[PDB]
Amino acid sequence: PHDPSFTPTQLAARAAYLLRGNDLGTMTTAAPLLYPHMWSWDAAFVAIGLAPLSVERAVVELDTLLSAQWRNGMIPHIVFANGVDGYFPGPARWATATLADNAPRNRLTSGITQPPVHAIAVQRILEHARTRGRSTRAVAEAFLDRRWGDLMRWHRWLAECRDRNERGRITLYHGWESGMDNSPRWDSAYANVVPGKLPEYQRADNVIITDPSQRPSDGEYDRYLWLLEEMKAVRYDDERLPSVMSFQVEDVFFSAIFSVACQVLAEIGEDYKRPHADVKDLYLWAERFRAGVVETTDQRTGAARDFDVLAEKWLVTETAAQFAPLLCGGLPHDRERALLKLLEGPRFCGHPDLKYGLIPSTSPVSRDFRPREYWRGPVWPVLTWLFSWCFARRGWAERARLLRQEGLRQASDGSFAEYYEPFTGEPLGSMQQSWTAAAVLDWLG
Amino acid sequence: PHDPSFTPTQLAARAAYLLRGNDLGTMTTAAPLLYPHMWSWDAAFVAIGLAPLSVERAVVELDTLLSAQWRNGMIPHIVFANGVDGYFPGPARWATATLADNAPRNRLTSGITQPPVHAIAVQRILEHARTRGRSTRAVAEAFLDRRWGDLMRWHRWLAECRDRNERGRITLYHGWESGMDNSPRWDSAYANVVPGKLPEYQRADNVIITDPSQRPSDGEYDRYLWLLEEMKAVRYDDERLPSVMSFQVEDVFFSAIFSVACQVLAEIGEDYKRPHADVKDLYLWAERFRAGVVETTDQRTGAARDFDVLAEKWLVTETAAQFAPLLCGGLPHDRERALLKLLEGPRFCGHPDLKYGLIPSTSPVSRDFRPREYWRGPVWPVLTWLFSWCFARRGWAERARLLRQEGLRQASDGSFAEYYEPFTGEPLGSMQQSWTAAAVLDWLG
Amino acid sequence: PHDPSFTPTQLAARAAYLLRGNDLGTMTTAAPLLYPHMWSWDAAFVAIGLAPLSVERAVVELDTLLSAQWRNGMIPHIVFANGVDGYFPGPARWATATLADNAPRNRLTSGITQPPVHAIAVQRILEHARTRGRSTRAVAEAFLDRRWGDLMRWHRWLAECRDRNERGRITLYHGWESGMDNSPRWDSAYANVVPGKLPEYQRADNVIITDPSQRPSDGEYDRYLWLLEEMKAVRYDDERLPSVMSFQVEDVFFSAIFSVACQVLAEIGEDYKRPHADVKDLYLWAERFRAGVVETTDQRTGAARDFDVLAEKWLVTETAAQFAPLLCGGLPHDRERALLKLLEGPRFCGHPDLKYGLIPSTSPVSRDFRPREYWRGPVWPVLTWLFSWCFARRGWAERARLLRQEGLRQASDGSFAEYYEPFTGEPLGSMQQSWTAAAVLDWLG
Amino acid sequence: PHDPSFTPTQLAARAAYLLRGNDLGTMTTAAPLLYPHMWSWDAAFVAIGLAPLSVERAVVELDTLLSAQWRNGMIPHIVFANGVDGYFPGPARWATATLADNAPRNRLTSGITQPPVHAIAVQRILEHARTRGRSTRAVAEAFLDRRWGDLMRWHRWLAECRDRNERGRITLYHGWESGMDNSPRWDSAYANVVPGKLPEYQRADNVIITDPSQRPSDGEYDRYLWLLEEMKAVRYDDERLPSVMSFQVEDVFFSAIFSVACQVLAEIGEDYKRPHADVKDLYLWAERFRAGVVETTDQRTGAARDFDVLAEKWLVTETAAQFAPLLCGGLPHDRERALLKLLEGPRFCGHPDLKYGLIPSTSPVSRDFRPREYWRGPVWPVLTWLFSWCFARRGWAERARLLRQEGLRQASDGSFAEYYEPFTGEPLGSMQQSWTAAAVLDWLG
Repeated sequence: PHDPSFTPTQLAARAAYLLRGNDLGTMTTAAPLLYPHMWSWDAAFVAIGLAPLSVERAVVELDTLLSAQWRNGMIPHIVFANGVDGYFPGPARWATATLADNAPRNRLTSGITQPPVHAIAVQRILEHARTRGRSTRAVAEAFLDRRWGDLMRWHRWLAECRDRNERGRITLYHGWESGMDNSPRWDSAYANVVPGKLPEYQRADNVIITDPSQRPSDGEYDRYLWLLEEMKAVRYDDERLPSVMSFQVEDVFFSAIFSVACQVLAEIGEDYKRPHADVKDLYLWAERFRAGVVETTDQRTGAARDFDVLAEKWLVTETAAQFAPLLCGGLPHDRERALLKLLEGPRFCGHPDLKYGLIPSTSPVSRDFRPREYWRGPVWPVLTWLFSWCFARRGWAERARLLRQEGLRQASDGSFAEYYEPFTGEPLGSMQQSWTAAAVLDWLG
Repeated sequence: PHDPSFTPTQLAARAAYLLRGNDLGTMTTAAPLLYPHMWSWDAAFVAIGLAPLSVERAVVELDTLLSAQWRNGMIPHIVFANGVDGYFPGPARWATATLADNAPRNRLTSGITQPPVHAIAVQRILEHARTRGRSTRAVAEAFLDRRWGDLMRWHRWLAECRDRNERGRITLYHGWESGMDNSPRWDSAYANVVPGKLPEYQRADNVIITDPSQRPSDGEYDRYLWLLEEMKAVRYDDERLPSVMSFQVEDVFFSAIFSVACQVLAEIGEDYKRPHADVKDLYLWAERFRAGVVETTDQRTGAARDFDVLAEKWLVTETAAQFAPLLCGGLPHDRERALLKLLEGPRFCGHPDLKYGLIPSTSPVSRDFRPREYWRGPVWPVLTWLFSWCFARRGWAERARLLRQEGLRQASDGSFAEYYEPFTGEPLGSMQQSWTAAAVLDWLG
Repeated sequence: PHDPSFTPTQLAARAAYLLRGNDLGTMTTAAPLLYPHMWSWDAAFVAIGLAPLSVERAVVELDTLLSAQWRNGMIPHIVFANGVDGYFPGPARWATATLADNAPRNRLTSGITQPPVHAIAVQRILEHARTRGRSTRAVAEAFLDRRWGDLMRWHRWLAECRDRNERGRITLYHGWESGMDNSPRWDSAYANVVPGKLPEYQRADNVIITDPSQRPSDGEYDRYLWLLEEMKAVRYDDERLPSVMSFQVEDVFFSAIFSVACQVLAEIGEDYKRPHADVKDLYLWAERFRAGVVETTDQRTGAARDFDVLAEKWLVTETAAQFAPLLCGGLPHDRERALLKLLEGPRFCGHPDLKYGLIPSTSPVSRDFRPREYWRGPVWPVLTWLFSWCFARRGWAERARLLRQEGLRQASDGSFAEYYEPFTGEPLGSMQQSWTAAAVLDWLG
Repeated sequence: PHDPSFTPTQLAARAAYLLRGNDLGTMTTAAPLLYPHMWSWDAAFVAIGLAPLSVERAVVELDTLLSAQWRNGMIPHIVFANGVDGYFPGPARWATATLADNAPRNRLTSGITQPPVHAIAVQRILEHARTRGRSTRAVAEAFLDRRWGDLMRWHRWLAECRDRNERGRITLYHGWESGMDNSPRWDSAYANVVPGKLPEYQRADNVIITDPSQRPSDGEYDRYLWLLEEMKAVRYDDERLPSVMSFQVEDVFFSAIFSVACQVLAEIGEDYKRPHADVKDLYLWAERFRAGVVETTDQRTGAARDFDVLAEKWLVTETAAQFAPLLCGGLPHDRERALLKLLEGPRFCGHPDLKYGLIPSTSPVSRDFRPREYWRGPVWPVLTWLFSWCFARRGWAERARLLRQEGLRQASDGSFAEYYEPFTGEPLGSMQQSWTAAAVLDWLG
């Protein structure tokens, strides 16, 4: 009672206990009840969390996700578990099995995508496997043999179909594809989404998380579900989405993640003697999306802007996505120093009221800030992990260390919360969130 | 490859991952394949290993075991999982559901018992729960309310039915009840077991562990299975076993564990205001079995002897069971110093060829020693844990620390082996043995 | 900023750095400025803290202390550093070199004693040395050869000269001898000390600790210095002190430490083949002082009382010394359970306002409690260490572990404070106190 | 006995204990007896090791070194301790106090230089200080105010006086200036050093390290001492050395360290608002020396070569200095991949007989390899630390982590050896070497 925190070994043990408890067999749910299916960028982080425990099972997680990849290369953001209820929109609402020519056979999936963090998970699996000896290296190398082509098709689909004009930024047709559902980034684009006759429905998410301050509103869900109707009406056809979708944004954070993932996968390709044409393409996309991210940036602070394709307007908001260029590099030296000063100062990690020195999803000084409300304020362990790993890859060893130290202190309550209140540290969202346990497992070493 | 060992956090994580992987829902198998059911003293150690992870689930493990308790108080040594094959002798061979008047309804179990380590697990659960706050203490205290009477009936059955002459030692009717199946302790008693017409059978254990040097022989299994026929013939009736069983031994290690468990449970009873008559009975049995253990001891070395009830002979062997009096106390000061010198010297932990400073199941200098063969030599993590915990309770803080340190070094390969070769450290028996993971989880803290 | 605490490795490093920094060469000061000499109790703890760093230097610390032993066996509580001032009363005020027939040659010392924790340090040195191999064992064994007789003379002087009536309690002639200078324990005895013509003096301690709330009062110092005058008047003659001293108390905490120390030293004597007559005397004294401690205890609560020899009155106070019997054993079962309830309850470790679950030097509910004032309330790491070590020796592994855990949490600020405010955790007294660093070093392992 | 290794907390404690024990007051000796003075490179590492213990004392170490800076900016490689003998060549042999116009007043020093690792120490001090709060930041900032000009003069002297032709490489006039005294790197240049009438001398180093296999030969010492005679003949005059010195080499490893140090110091200059002209000069030198290092490299393997200025010949050897470009960056992508293959392959860290996955000072497959002989083969913790820190700065987090992990495993014997035998792990050179303790302290965090 005097201190409810766990020791590092207790916390590592509890994190692994959680991850195995969320394992259905060949896929791990993103949470026990709120997200009782496989999500795409959660599955990448689950593979990272499993890599210290079982390289074999980490590989199985990515194999299961890639078995659900669409014919055109798209990795969908949900792979539904057989016979599992409690989540809306479920398979019947997406109707991809009926409508989508490119949907997989004998997997049920959603019809939209999510960020390409998967190459980062492959790198972590390979790094663990190389420390474990010959039969474990064999498992990881066989996975590359089996799935290199699928990973290439995934990156190629993003580069060719969501960057049709070769601008070096990824277009999204749903805010859910950003992974930051209700981020202030998307409010002005969502204001221009006007539902027609929306088939009636009842939410499931707020039966599980009943505190309305922690989840998006009914009005937001109506817009989320209407965008599904627009996609269904064109049978999820990539060629038709630009003509019909009421939501078309370039997501600069997704773009920077893609730049990093292309560079990571290219290095893997060189190391494991994959086809040279693939490696060349990966390095070309890495630089294209780095340049595309940098082109969005504020001339004074270096902050990255999203772009509303329909309104033809830069989207200026004060969220963690502004720090996209720190992930992929490319800023002039002087502007990157400015951007780091913004990150470390009183609008973000240096805000005086924060319990931990961590990055809030929205700046506490922004008028959009809401300290409990999903992506409008709370501190997300998954983002702490991504920033710390990317910062270490920039060579910023001490910055990465500080994020990991603060992230472990926050996570030491053992709640493995989805997100945390930035001022009080109260755990929010789902407890026992898989990618929060995965962050801890990767950090503790 | 240069060092295949895991860090403490990696090892804690892997141990917890294992324990959750062996969880069928409400019972944890003793191993994945070799022991694919609940065993009684493994279940106690599983509860100890779960206590740092989930006090609720640790309590469930003991509830499941106690739901299989026999009408007369006996906790049987196996609770079979529904529909699970691969282990022999299974429920059909025991026939307790058909034959045994005292067997439980709607659980399938074996018809023999195992050591009463369960009170130790209850103590560890209570100690964890008191560090975790009010609702967790409530869970552990509700378990006491629900199961105190069952635990008393278990201890009472041992004291009244397996110590009918109030000698302060527990009589066994099968070597499997000692937990040390093929220990040299039992060879001379087993030589006086002569099977009649033994119904034919085929072993399952050595389909999984195929190296014949690691498991008991066919001849030993024939005697193990014949004792079952003798029990079935009298329908497992406690009153008839002395008249018919070809194997009747007083087990001094089981007796010392019972002395400790009675003292532990009595202290729990005082702390949680259980009935005074129960606490009195528990302290009386604690002293009775302490005295019964001491009465067996060698006048020079203090080593404890088992007793063959049929032959009316002391059984003098050089195994770890000799150190029974160190667990429960009671030796005169000079003889306990002698016994510690035997433990620490070249016949046991001080043997010059041992890889780790740990207690071999049989002395390496004994003619009975076999370095691979189950209880005839190998080092068992479960015994390391029991000795270390009991030594700490004696006040021997440094001795307990040394066993824990050496036990963690041995376990750092992450195999969670059932037992280890004493000279090479090669993992033997089943890998991913639940009570080895539980030892590690309890130690690492 | 966000977390001013140190990691275990940083804290262990800083603790060792401190201890080496307070080393004058062959003696370690108790603190850098407040206590710029060798104190007897502190030197034993310093040796414990040095044992994980250098067995050789740990031995040197005890050799230096024992080289200052008086001719009659008394270990004096201060061994002054050559040429060092800044402490009062210094050697000119004691005048033991000119007056005390039993004072050592070529060392300046005080003329009173302090608790015999030294045997505990010898045990910790031996335990470390046995893990370090042959050459290091040889160092520790040579120390035993060289100093066993001096240790016997120390224990024999306490037993024969400070327990002249064989009551099994140690008589003190100065509250400084208790180690707890201004403890409420001694108030009613000090109330009967009426100074005569007291040679003038200026305090030095409160030039260093200037906050008057943290140190004894001027009136208290006048009594401390008056007792020195009474001892000087009879030339520190043991046979004359009972006739002249205005302060004569039996210290039950000192008595319990002596019981423990005799038992510890007797076990060392058996293990290292010291003379049987010495070992027998040590076991006799251990039992005599265990019994003397038990004789002081309240028959309901077990709380131990001091005794005012002049007033022939039990001293009933609410301080940590009440728990003396927990250190040495001997209480009836029911009485010890009651005393443990008192320790863990709302008058001591369970008090709801304490920052840490640690033992305050005076109960916060006592009218005598002062949260800043030396031994009248603050939490002392040296006592946390002594209780935790003695509790582990009793077999109370979890109680010992909780004290160590809370003590490390309190110490993680790296101040190595002499004592801490019980509610706020503010560091008080001298910073960089050697026995606080020593406790941390021994704990972290 | 069974495991002579220390735990992380024990090792950190012992490392700090060592560093304080080698402290003379305001300077730390490089080792207790072999190197009983302040060395320049070692003093930077000592400051790194002191930074987690005391930012104030870490600053003092660099202040003492910089107080011995020559008038022209040169930091000499030895600052002698007052009155200390036991080292040769001592100050009487150098005669810099009488001959060297640029030598400092009130400090005795050598007359040659050593690598500019000092900026790296300043960065580590600042990083620690920023985690410690206001008063500690003020200490580190006051040091920057006081010493920024001296650090600039040090870098400017290297850039202008040891790179007179603006080739981006540092010229050495003594192999002692490289830090790698008997490296195979310098053999062909030393072969052209023919001593004249050399004033007689007796070595002191091999009175302390008596094993001749671990130290340079007598013939090598004659060349080392002859070079001193040549420098003394021209009164250590910078402008005259090119005309007279028989040894003139461009040291690519020293050059790469200088590039890194300039970049590090430039970033500090920006963060702490130092003059823009200084920051610009630092970035210019960082690029100049990065380019000079790259110009030495094999166009297939990336391996860096030294250059013999007198012979006008690239020096092709198989030592750890070949990996200079990995420290500073600048290689084309394909060439750096080749150089990393060389580092990780069977000629260096991948050699199958190495006990640890660490960088030997000379390749074990080189005909020059000698496994015991100083820089001709052994593994040096100081280099492990420098490579791991520079690798982390490159963004190679896992490579840096593997070096730290293996370095800690090697160091866990607690010898703090100067270097280790690459196959057996035997500690060699001086024990209690300060920069080995410093590496351990920085690593353990």
